[PDB]
Amino acid sequence: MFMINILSLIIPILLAVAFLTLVERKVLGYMQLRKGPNVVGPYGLLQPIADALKLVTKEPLRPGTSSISMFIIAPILGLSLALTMWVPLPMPYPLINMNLGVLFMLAMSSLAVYSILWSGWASNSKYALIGALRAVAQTISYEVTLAIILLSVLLMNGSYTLSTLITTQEHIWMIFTSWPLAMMWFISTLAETPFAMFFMAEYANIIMMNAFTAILFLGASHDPHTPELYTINFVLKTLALTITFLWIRASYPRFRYDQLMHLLWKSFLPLTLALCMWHISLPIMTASIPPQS
Amino acid sequence: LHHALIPHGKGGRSSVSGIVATVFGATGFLGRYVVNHLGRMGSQVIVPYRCEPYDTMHLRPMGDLGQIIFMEWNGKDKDSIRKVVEHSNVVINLVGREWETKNFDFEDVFVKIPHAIAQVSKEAGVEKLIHISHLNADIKSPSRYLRSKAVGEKEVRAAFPEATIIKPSDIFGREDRFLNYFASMRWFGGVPLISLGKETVKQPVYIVDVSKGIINAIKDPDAKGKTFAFVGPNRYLLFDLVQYIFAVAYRPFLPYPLPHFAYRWVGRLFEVSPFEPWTTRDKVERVHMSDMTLPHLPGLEDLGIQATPLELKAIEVLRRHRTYRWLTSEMEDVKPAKTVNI
Ligand SMILES: CCCCCCCCCCCCCCCCCC(=O)OC[C@H](COP(=O)([O-])OCC[N+](C)(C)C)OC(=O)CCCCCCCCCCCCCCCCC
Ligand SMILES: NC(=O)C1=CN([C@@H]2O[C@H](COP(=O)(O)OP(=O)(O)OC[C@H]3O[C@@H](n4cnc5c(N)ncnc54)[C@H](OP(=O)(O)O)[C@@H]3O)[C@@H](O)[C@H]2O)C=CC1
Repeated sequence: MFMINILSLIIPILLAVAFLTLVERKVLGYMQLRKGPNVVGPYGLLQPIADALKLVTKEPLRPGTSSISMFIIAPILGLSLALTMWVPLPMPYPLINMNLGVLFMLAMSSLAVYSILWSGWASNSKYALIGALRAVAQTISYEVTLAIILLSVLLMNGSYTLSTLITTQEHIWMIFTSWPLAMMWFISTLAETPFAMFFMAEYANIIMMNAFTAILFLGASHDPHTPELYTINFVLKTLALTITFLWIRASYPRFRYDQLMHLLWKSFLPLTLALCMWHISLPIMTASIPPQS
Repeated sequence: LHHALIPHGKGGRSSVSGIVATVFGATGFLGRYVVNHLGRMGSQVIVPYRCEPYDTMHLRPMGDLGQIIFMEWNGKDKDSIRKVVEHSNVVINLVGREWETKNFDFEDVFVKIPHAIAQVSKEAGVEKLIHISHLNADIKSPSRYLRSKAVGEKEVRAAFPEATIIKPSDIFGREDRFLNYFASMRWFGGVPLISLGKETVKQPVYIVDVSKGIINAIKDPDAKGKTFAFVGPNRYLLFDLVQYIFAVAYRPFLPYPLPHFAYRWVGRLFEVSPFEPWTTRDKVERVHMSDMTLPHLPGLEDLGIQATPLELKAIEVLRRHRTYRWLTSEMEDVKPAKTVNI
């Protein structure tokens, strides 16, 4: 029945990808004195169905100067990635308990840059070429802060096994030991994230990033007998983070590129190095090095 | 003439030309171009559209306000015909279905309907009729197209003795269903032209001359009763055109002498799709049938219209087919395709 478990994950995540959009528009709506989708079905419950089947009935126009092969495989990778990093999440018990789950999460999430890079190239337009160039450099700039934060975070965890994160936190949320890193981590997650697909690809990244941040910094207690306790806690924590993720979507003017690079390489990277230096010696400092096994 | 029908104005949109057209089946390859030319001097078009108005919406911006009067009708309803042409100086018919449908058999679109409008329009009191008939149509052809058009042509001419009949040879244009049809071989594998296609000659004509002929036929008094044949100024063996247009598109020309009996079944296999079939068994041999050069039939030059050669009026339609690899190119490039020139 293991295959059934995959569909018991991919589809609801796909629906979860579908259904937080109404949350977004109504949160973004009610924020600006507005109402959000509330006329199509009760409180816009059927609004996601109101757009999806319309989109699939819309003809997918293709640019004349577009390489079809790349134009159709770039979304293939984009969706394939966006629904793959959901598999090793230590949600109650992960589908895959890869001993190197954190590395697998990073390598495969850093692969998303290919989709946007190919989309700009395959589209073959002046707008698409720069937009791909801007998006990728913004993205490829920000794994170095991503990797260091996660690396330095995991010194006090014990290994890259994502299931071990629960044991590490247990007593207190792990933010209380690395809250300078949490703001370091959370901000970096904002910027790293056919056309019908591209909704799904980046969007699962939005929730999973917050799901990834949820387990990493704000853990829960996984009772061996009853697993529903971790389920509710995990969902509630990743909902609060995502609401915050859209809380800041309509609360700041968007970053400009020169500051976007300046913010990292001159005010985020050097501080990330110091915290990593702080969190590499502190387990040694207090003889609190964790067990890998 | 009727008091509110005297031609006025210099031929602008808000100038009453006098012609009161009732073009049938304007939502087609030729209907759009003719209704534009009829709308370009101020003729109140009374087209019965039948499909969704959305597909007929693009006909709105080719006429003054209150000129293109869309009307509802049914092909199998005489009363529908009677209403639309009740008050019309002329009635123009282009009802044509290139493929075979379940609801309309091929004779339904070319025997019943073309004659089903002539007698009632005469009953209503029309003054003209420009029902067209394919030039290549033959009574004893193996294609249902050429048989059906011929038998319907005599009925409409007999029922309406003044019904001018236009004989277009091959109306090429933006979506003529030949040039893009010839371009369509790229996805469908090797070009399945039978016997390498060394035994068939076509004479195509650029569409807007044909529409120019139709309006000219409208204002020309001699058109009544006569039959006009509309052909281009040069003719080609079909192996030239397929090599030609592939070279104008700069696509790799990939001919293949597929046997005749194979394409006969494949044509109906293309028709298996419930939606618009890509290729029909009626068109499999319609391509391979050559053109006649009947001299007694008056042509465009006699009607006062010069015929543009296909070479010049090709880059417009062709540019859609070519990809980026030679999109920036211009005319010439491709060799001037060799004509056999009768
Ligand atoms: C014993 C103690 C050991 C550890 C001590 C650690 C050092 C002491 C604490 C240091 C400061 C706190 C940690 C680092 C924070 C970032 C530092 C930094 O560069 O700031 C200035 C930076 C840059 O500010 P700037 O660009 O104006 O100025 C920087 C300095 N110059 C001018 C020289 C370049 O601030 C930002 O980047 C602004 C925010 C950008 C993102 C926009 C959205 C913000 C959303 C905020 C609300 C949500 C927060 C969620 C938090 C996580 C929740 C799970
Ligand atoms: N390549 C070609 O198209 C060639 C065409 N011809 C002939 O010249 C004329 C071209 O007309 P054009 O408009 O360009 O052709 P199209 O096939 O592009 O469009 C035909 C038009 O007539 C309507 N129509 C066709 N059959 C019926 C029917 N049975 N009942 C109701 N409406 C119908 C169509 O409705 P809808 O839009 O809904 O389909 C459309 O408005 C026709 O007589 C055609 O047979 C001759 C040689 C080649």
